Amino acid sequence: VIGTPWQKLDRPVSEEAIEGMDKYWRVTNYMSIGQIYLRSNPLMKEPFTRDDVKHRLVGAWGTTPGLNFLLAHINRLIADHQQNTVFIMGPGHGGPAGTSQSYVDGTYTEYYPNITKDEAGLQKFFRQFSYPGGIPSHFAPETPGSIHEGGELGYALSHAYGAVMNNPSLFVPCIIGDGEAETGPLATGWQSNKLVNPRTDGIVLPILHLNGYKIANPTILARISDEELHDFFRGMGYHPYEFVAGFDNEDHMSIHRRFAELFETIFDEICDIKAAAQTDDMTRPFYPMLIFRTPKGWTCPKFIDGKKTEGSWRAHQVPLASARDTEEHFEVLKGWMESYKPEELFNADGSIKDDVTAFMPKGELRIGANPNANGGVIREDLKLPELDQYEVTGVKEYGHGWGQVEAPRALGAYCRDIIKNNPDSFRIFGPDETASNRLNATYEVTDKQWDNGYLSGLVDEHMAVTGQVTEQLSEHQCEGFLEAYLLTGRHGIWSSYESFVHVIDSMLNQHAKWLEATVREIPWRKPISSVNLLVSSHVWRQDHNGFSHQDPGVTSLLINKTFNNDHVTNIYFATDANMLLAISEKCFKSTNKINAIFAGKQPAPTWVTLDEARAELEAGAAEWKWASNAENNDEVQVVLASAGDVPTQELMAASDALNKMGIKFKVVNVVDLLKLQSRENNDEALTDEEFTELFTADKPVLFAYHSYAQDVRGLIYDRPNHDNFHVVGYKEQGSTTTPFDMVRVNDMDRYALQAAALKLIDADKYADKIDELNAFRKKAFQFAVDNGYDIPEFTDWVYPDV
Amino acid sequence: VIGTPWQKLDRPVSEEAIEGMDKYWRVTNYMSIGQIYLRSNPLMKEPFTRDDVKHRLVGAWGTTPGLNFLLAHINRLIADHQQNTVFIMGPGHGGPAGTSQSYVDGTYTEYYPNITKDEAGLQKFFRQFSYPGGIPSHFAPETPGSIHEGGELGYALSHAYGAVMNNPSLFVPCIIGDGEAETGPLATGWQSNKLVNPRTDGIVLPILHLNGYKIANPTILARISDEELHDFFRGMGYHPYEFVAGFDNEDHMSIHRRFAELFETIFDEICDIKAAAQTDDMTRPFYPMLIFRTPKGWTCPKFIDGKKTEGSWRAHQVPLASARDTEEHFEVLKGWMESYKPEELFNADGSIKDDVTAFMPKGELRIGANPNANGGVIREDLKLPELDQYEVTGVKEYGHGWGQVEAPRALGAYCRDIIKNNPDSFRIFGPDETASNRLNATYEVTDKQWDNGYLSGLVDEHMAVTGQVTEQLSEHQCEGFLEAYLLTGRHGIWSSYESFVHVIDSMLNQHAKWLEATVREIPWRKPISSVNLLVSSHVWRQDHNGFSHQDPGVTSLLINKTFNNDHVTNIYFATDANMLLAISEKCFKSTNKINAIFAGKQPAPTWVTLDEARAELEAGAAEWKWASNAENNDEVQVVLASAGDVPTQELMAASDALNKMGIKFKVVNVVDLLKLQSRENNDEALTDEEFTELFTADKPVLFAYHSYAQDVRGLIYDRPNHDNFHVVGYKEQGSTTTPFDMVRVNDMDRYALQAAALKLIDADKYADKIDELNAFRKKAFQFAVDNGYDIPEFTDWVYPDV
Ligand SMILES: CC1=C(CCOP(=O)(O)OP(=O)(O)O)S[C@@H]2Nc3nc(C)ncc3CN12
Ligand SMILES: CC1=C(CCOP(=O)(O)OP(=O)(O)O)S[C@@H]2Nc3nc(C)ncc3CN12
Ligand SMILES: [Mg+2]
Ligand SMILES: [Mg+2]
Ligand code: NA
Repeated sequence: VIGTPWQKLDRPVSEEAIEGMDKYWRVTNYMSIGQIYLRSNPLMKEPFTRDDVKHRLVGAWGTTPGLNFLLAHINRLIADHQQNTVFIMGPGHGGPAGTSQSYVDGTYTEYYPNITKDEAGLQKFFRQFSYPGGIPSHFAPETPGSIHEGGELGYALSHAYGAVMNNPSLFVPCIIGDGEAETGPLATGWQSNKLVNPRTDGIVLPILHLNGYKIANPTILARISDEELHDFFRGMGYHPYEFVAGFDNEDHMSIHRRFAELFETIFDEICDIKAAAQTDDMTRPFYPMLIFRTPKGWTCPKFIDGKKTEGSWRAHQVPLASARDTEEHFEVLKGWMESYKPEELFNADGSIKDDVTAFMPKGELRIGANPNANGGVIREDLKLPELDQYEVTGVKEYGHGWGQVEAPRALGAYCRDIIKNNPDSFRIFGPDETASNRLNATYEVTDKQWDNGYLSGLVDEHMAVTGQVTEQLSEHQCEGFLEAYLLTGRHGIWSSYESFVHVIDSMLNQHAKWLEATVREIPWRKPISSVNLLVSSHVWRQDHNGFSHQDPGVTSLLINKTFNNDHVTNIYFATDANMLLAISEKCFKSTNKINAIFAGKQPAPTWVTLDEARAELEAGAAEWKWASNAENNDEVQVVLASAGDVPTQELMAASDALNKMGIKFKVVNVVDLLKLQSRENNDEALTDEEFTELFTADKPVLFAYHSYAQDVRGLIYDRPNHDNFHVVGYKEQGSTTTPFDMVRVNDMDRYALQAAALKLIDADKYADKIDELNAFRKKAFQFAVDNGYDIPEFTDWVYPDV
Repeated sequence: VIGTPWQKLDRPVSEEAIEGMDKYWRVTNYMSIGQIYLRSNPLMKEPFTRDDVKHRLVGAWGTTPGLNFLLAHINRLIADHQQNTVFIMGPGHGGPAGTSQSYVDGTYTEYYPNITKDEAGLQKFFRQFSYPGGIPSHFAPETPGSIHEGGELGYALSHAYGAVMNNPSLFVPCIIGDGEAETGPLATGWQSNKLVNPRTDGIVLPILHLNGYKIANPTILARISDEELHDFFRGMGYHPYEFVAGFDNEDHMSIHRRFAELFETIFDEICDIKAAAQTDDMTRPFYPMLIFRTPKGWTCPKFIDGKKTEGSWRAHQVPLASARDTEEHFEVLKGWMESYKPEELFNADGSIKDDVTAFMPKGELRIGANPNANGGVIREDLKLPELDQYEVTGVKEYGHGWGQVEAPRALGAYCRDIIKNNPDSFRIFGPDETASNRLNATYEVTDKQWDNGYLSGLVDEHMAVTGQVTEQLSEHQCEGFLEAYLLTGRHGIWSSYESFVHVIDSMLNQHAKWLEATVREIPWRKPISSVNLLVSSHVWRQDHNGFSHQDPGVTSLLINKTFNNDHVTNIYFATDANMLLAISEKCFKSTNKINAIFAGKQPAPTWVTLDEARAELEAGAAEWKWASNAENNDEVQVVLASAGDVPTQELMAASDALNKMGIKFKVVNVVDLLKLQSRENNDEALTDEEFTELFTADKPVLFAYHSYAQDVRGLIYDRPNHDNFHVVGYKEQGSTTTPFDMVRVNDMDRYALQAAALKLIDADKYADKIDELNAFRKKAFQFAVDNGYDIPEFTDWVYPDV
């Protein structure tokens, strides 16, 4: 247990805590300005001149003094209440507030020994911010205390609420920009309070940083009436509190006392809610939220060159753009830095004075030190059930190609038992698709958690105020809740219809960026569990839907995060349920990855046994010798290769026909896509020798790919024999139609694959056969048109091994 | 002018209109069930049996009777008030309500002559829905009345509000699913009422289709208290009205009278607001919105197999999944279809009776016929200013490589004058980035439109309650408002920082899908203006930002919509401002496209004159002969090729050095990326002959690409000499750093490009030179580290022609 969770003080905040908060605010404003502006002379020692100012002034001031003020108060709260706390910096361009917080709390020097608590360390700290060879401008993963960089705005609330799930002792004050709140993902994130339980989860306090402006405009929420703003937050299930300061001549000490009193009222309300939830965990409370209204750039010069800067969008980026080049800007910068009276805040040796930090929390309660902000320190391996009990044994009993299994059902049973063995640290998220994607065996041991109204057992089923599945119709929610659940040390999986994965392409990009930086150069940030995403209801089988819903292209996006041997991104094609089991076990063991797991949920053949799946997954791509009819690679006339359940089924059927014609070939299945890249691009890929062994040195390769052919063409560009691959993929063709028609119109159907193999082998010799196969495709299409279902010869085919 | 906009009735709805609405509701419910279930015998003529039921039951019933009810009432309103109206079907899986609406209003038979108003046309209409060779399951672009297919939920409100901008006579009732409202994009779409003006724009009525459920769960908004739900809509600037029906034994005629009375109250309020706005167009009104609470699947069987179906998520998809296979399901289907009493709704010849449609609107007021729902019928070409006045003449006066122009400033001046010439039909959207991306010359002739609070001219600048620029910090808003502005026949452009384009990858995918279907097989849906997106503040120059903000990967996504010679997607690299002018003119003339226009906003050289830019754009890729030093392709030792402003600058500098060494080369710039694809993949690309002429038959090609090398490798896979291309692109390397460092770490800097050229030519001979160039790169990096700015020899280089 960290600290003493949810304790009230029952005494006023001390005057000494008020004095310390004002010193914190002054010193963190001072050092945030130092980071932006100063390449040397951090204490302004004689002579202090333009030569001390950076040549490239970069970073963001406007949000920063508001964050510094909130961080003083959150620090005071954590210390007084001993409260286990992670904050979220929504406006992550306020990085200098977050580096300052860590430098003050002592974690910065602990993690970065060269940046010492003295004049020399302070000079280094100022120069390195947003500087070549230095540190980022945003609240990046290399900053102690961050689980959210906040460069791409919108995810602050989903990360806050995912952090508190199954984390009943954790408090997350979530600082949200008022520009940020105009984003879609932020706007829906407020609604998460219907999906958490006040007894079994922790508590988020949203704090709207209502500073009136974004970069070049006021914000929507800052200019609507007070009555609408309060109605809005009350309508989303919060009790809104509002603080206003900095717009008149109120002295700063008065402001601190008034805020501390308010923040104690609010925290008391949170403690009452946590106490009450021990007895009534079914009534959803109105959680407090805070409207924090202060002038953007607070405490900077009110006017610069005749233009209003404090209290304006003009304070957003870097005021005094001429601070190095003109004596006029320089003198303004000088008076601004001096207004914080740094001579009272630092000792002559440049260390921050003891009376600046005596109010601060200590040890693992520090923001920079709490292990929830470095969740791989808390993470334990899952207790995984044995895989063999889930195996589809039909392949071993009856033959390759057996049965009509819906592949994700096996992963559902596996997930069910993972939750049973790990009952508060593995969650399933889904955008109203968990049952649709066949993972609902999990409901045998837990419920979908819903903390909103119930009506009747005639409609409410597998649903309770606490449980380990969470659904909301928002991919942004599911992805953000999961990412934070992982970043604070837990585990899970979510599922999505494949084309809708693209709604969160940019969140996958941010998490891939977080992982890249981390595996490269942040070794104190320990490994977290992987994002595991079941990508199902795919392009080939969108029975109730249609053309608009056919887009397997997240493959292509994930290919753009496969560099530098980071190994943070995997693309897997689950050929069948036994392969899906073997991929899932590997994903659930893995850390510091995004794993995209492609699987079909439609009834489909099972091709491999579980032992075969384990070996083939490790290699990445495998010959299926039992399906090849060639003696060796020299006797091969064509390599039949596929990735994805549906291209594999069609390729297999083509192989059966090609065999019956006397054509010699081998069959190769590809599961771990990026293992096709060359070793130069991927030091864990197939060597050239292993790749030639599979694909031959010089025979044609027909490659039936689940997604856009582009992906495979680009990946194998420097591979031996790549000129001989003919890659058939989805090509933006389809409608709402039968299964045969969907493959037919992308030349993916067995008949067209058989034809393409023949064309690659001898187009002249097989001209007539190719015509007949293309006419069979029309006849099968006409059959579907006339009769309402596909031709039996197509649907009823079973591989001859069965 | 269409109809008589914003007129009140001042009399009760007639009883005859009530009778007609109930008949409409009954006949559209009946035909929606016919579309889902019946392959023949649409009037249930003796014998009606299981053999008439479809073999594959696909589609969505739950939303549909609620849409059918609203469409009866919206139709009655349009007819009585003569009101110019487009609706949005948020729950676009309710396609059968939308096809039914068009069949009833007569547009369906007008657009599709084979689907006649009689028993034979009705049989065809039922069979074709979601059927091979037939029509989509959703409200697709092939349905008269659709501007929004609603398969990927979330964009209903942004499309509604973009439809009404500059459209003061248009009314848009926007039907929003209650599941849909849990999405991010929908949640922020409510806030659009702060960005429209009640005098110069039209009016959206949001109607929340609060049917209590999504696919397998209740919805958040349906289970919160009434008091929170109303506070929520009042807090977002609406006057909420609520209707509840279908949960008790109230007779349907009573329900229609009560709704018609309510909808007249609401429309009266909208007319009052429109009248008042003629005098006070500065006060933002509280626009009505409607909470419509009715049982999901309303009028279907209450229980099926002992399970509650009406009023449940169980009604979402297809009830009676056994209707063809069991007599038990069949008898339930039969009694359900009969409950609507089709014998009163159709004549013996199968035509819909006259008394079913006498209340309906006629002519261009019909939902299916209104030209706002087929905006290419209304669209006129822009009155474009002459391009030559914007030209950067420095190239002609002083030489190739001249000056320090910020390229988008020229497009800003061009846009300024387009707005001047087209003052109510060309809009600019931006996510708080219009000024940042340098398009703010537009503010010389218009303002950012903001219909929310003002404070002071010290902060409010270039901002008014009416204007042709709209900004909100949401890419989903900017993209959705623009798409609808185009779909209703107007024009525009938006700009985004490049990495944030990925927030709306999936909206680009939906609009590309809409365009693909349309150019292929919907010739009555006339061409609309293109989506034009200025992609700027790119990967190479993110001065205040950092690693997290470096992702030019929308290229790769757009490559997945380049099929079938649809020609709906363009990727352009603006080499400089004159090229940006020539690309922009082409984009602003073009129709039925998405145009991604890549340009740097940092000060940069200008390479080509405007005449050169016009020719080179047309070809797609061009030798720059004035920069090549080789006599002919046989004397070329390496082809220096680039796409993007920054790779071009670095390649050019490399060319200067290579020339000074005595190396023979040619320079080729690539603007229209997809013109690199082969003719087999793109019938408008360079022929093989033109491609070899540029890139040689067999010399090495060093290709410096703005984005991920993967894209170019895949595109040129079947091109002559492709094995000799070495593509250098962004490779996930960077930090917050100087301009030289960002190119350096992706091997994109001039020194590394010069080295790579030497390596391709003779790695042994040039081993030492390559070492020296790689050491210069370290020295330049160390200089940046020590000094705070890049080495003068890097920054001060100008191409020798200047
Ligand atoms: C407009 C924009 C920003 C303004 C945010 O203003 P605010 O939130 O009120 O913060 P503050 O405390 O400074 O006043 S930072 C941002 N990061 C972004 N993210 C996305 C998703 N799209 C665009 C940008 C561009 N950038
Ligand atoms: C859950 C989901 C749907 C339920 C929508 O329920 P509702 O809106 O209450 O409609 P109704 O009137 O039927 O009750 S349709 C949908 N389309 C989707 N779009 C996206 C962005 N992600 C997932 C899906 C999956 N699909
Ligand atoms: Mg702000
Ligand atoms: Mg619903
Ligand atoms: Na090749």
